[PDB]
Amino acid sequence: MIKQRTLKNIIRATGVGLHSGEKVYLTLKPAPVDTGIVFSRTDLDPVVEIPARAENVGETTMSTTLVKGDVKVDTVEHLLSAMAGLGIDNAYVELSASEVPIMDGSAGPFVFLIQSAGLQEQEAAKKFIRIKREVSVEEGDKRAVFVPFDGFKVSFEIDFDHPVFRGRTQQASVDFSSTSFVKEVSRARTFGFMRDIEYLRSQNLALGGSVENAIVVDENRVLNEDGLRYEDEFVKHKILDAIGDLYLLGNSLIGEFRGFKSGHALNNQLLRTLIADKDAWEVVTFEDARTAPISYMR
Ligand SMILES: Nc1ccc(C#CC#Cc2ccc(C(=O)N[C@@H](Cc3cnc[nH]3)C(=O)NO)cc2)cc1
Ligand SMILES: [Zn+2]
Ligand SMILES: [Zn+2]
Ligand SMILES: [Zn+2]
Repeated sequence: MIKQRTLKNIIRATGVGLHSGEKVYLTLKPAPVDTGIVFSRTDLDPVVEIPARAENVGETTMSTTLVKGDVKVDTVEHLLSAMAGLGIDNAYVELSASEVPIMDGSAGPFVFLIQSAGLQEQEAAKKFIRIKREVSVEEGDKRAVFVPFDGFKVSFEIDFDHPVFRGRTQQASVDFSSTSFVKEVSRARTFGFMRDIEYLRSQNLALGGSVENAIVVDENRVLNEDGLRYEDEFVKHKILDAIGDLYLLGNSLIGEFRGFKSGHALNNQLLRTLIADKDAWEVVTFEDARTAPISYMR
């Protein structure tokens, strides 16, 4: 059978919050079967735990934020993307502050931490959510869709008209049958438009942001000296973001996500909308791994 997995060891890193600029301690820990991913604010007294589930998502304007009452964990998407890509079912994530460290702006440092901690197979069947019927949400010209697919695929299109984006592909469709999340998606850095970053900074926001953790573009050029890690790094990051947001379903997906200029808000709306309609999905397991359309071989 395809088994659930967790980490073999506890592992740690430090960084700064993108929004807050606040130095933060991060800890990843193994967790028992059927735990899912659980975030814990260890700085608070008492310690506050927030399961990484769609129903716990609060604000989604800049990043995906988990909330429990007045307590938040901000910017969970890049870490969750790594958890999803490596097929980690169960883990505890401890934080000393209200935001996951931005690290290098991608999911790479988290893939690094997870792989370094080691992967532990557990004695329980891994559960998958299979899309049975196409479900969509939109807001204006933005659209997010789940489509049935015998495997796992993420497609995305962005549509920027700024000169800096002219001629760029602005589209990608990744079938993970033959694409490596680690090698071809995970290291895609977040990006920001200079005008927007200036506005945030003017309000004392985005304090942790720098060219060392984000691709910065003005109307016309990429400001980063070294260019891009992937030729299509911008759309690859949108795909990364979607994979992280999608993992709030609590299980790996058998199906396709299609995004069109979509963001965390639409992503979460899509999740809640899917979850609510029981005719559009089912939970499946695989007693024989070679019968599965998906593989988390390592
Ligand atoms: N000298 C100097 C100093 C500081 C800086 C800087 C900076 C920065 C930044 C920044 C802020 C917000 C975002 C963000 O919203 N990115 C989105 C996705 C997204 C949404 N809209 C655009 N992108 C995202 O990846 N969410 O997961 C990303 C980056 C630059 C130069
Ligand atoms: Zn423009
Ligand atoms: Zn992102
Ligand atoms: Zn909703």
